[PDB]
Amino acid sequence: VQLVQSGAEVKKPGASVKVSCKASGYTFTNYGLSWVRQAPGQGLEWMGWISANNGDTNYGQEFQGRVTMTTDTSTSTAYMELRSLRSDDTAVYYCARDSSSSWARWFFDLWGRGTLVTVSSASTKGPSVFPLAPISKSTSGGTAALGCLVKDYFPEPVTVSWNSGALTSGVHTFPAVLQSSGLYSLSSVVTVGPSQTYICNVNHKPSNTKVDKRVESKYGPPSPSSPAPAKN
Amino acid sequence: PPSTALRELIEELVNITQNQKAPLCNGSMVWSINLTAGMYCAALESLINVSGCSAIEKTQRMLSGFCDTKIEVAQFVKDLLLHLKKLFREGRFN
Amino acid sequence: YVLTQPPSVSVAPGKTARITCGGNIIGSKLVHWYQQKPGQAPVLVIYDDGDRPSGIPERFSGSNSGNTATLTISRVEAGDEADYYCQVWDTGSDPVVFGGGTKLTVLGQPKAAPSVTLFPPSSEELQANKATLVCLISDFYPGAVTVAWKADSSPVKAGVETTTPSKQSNNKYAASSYLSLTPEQWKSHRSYSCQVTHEGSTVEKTVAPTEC
Repeated sequence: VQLVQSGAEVKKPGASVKVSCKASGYTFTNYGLSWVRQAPGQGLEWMGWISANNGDTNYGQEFQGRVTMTTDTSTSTAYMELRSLRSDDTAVYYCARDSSSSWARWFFDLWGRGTLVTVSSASTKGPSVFPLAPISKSTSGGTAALGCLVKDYFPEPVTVSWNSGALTSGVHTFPAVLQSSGLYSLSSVVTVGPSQTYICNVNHKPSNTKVDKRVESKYGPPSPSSPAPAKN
Repeated sequence: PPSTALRELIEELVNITQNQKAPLCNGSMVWSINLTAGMYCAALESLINVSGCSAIEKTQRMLSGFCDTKIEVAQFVKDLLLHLKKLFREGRFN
Repeated sequence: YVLTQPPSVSVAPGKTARITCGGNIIGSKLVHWYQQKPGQAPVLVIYDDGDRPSGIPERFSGSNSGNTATLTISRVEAGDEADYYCQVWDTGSDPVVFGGGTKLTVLGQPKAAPSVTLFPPSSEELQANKATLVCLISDFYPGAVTVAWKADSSPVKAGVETTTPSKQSNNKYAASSYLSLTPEQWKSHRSYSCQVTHEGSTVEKTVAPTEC
């Protein structure tokens, strides 16, 4: 008994998305389906319900006008179409089994695995790679953090390595943020002892971009008498 | 609306089983019943045997509009509450 | 109809966690509960006030009385760390209502305050007529922070992006926050600050354009 959802979609603002949900292992037309979305790091939001029996629908108040639900009995598949997309419709869209009753809504026992819809005006774009170096001079008894800012790329993903993969300890590559502009940014940081050359290798296949960026500290190994800030 | 009577019954059952309120009927005990739909008569017959109390008086009137072992009135009302909510969901208002 | 959950609950391993769901006469409704781990669909854990689907541990139980429904998890494990959502059907305007979600933290190691490094814009980015501040936050536990940005003591809320804390190799958490500025905005203020609140305590770092 499963619900099988279609793959991740990337859409421009004002476009429409149609997501599919195929039912397996039960009698499709004896139940309904509810659709529930979740914007990244936020809560569940009910979008609406469709009966697989008769195709009756009841949409969430915030989605009335913008959503259409349909079913195809021949293939045991339900469809959810969302129109006039905006940045804030970026979410994982789930289908879930519900009762076929138009009177009462029930618990959701069976869930699809979700379909990510990313809404962005961006075209494919290679990143700009900038060095991250502390403002203050390095101090003994402290670690020094060096990084690379992988800025303004589309779509996911980016691969970051240090010294062609030879440096692996004390490396942390953060997840991407999706900016208001519709482009991603990501950082990768290496923590090291005040002092060897550090090169971040950035790979962005969608744009066929391969960048090597040497990152040096501003002021070198600890020097207490260098005319350079200590406290930022 | 035809779901009003059951809605109000459910709501009364909740009101009288709030944690804040004292243990129902001082822990008087009643015949347990089989909750299987159309059990309103049997529920009234268990409750009408609890003399006095007064906390269950409204529930007794509400059940009237619808009409081998013992358990506490508290447990009886809680089990009945859960059952009625399921009936309400399935659209059984009678 | 409105369901209210606490945003967070913390519990030590082996103790009992209790998550509440408040609503007016919620006792009159059938309450359902979902567990959701990151990157995964919700899983039904309790339905109809207190029933467990097959495959859910008996450590999970549910109660519903008056104005408060409760999900109880006894003998908490690290595998119970998740977001938990309560759900009801209502006969009014929103036929399905979810609670806001409660993050359950299972405290598996001692509390650790975060280390913060605030990077200024690089010379390269400034030459490219752009400025980005990067606030790097690391070695903290538990994995929840609030980031606030300031410019000359005034709060800056626009152009801010913050990542959800990610686990490091040392099993502690790290996060990053970004503030997007223009070069004239950067150069026109005496200082910018990244303020990181972790378990009620604030760590602040500051950069100054004339120095940085």
